Formats: sequence, C-alpha cells, structure tokens
Amino acid sequence: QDWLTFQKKHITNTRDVDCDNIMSTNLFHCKDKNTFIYSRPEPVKAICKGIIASKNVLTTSEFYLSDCNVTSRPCKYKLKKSTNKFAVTCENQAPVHFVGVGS
Repeated sequence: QDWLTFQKKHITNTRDVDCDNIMSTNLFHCKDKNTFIYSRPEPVKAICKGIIASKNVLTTSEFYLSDCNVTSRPCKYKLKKSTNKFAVTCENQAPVHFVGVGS
C-alpha cells in the first residue's frame, strides 16, 4: 500500500528467512506465499527512482530472493532461495506494492 508497509512485508536482513515462524504471524497471516528481498531497505527504494505515476517496473539487476511457500498443511512452509529479477509498483519514487518474481 505504501513504501513503509512494503518494507515490513518484503525486505529481509537475512537470506535464511524463518518461514514457519514468520508466516504464522498477524503480519503474514498464513498467506500462501511471500517473497522476501535480501537487502537493506534503502537500495530497494532506489528501484523506483524517477518514477512518479503508478507504474509496474521490473528490476534491472537480479536480486537474492527468499520465498516462503505453503506446503500441503495450511500455514506450514518451505523456504526457497533464488536469484531473480522482480516487479514492483512504483509511485512517487518508491515501491508501494510487490507484483511478482521475474521469469
């Protein structure tokens, strides 16, 4: 919804995201999947530099991503690490929404 919530939901200071614990919280509420970007927040903000009106943008560099993906048991997870580009909604020069991971 905004950059500060984007940070709370999609930035991780470690690749080794604690999926089973972090996903069963009120923040992630057992959602099927969440992508965490391994980075300090400020460099991620920079993906949207210069972009004002709401626009979905694919990163120009790949990033180190950590996905928590649900298993057969609701709210139980497997961690999957990958190196990939991803897309966000940019608005007023900041990511406000996570769109998805690149192909």
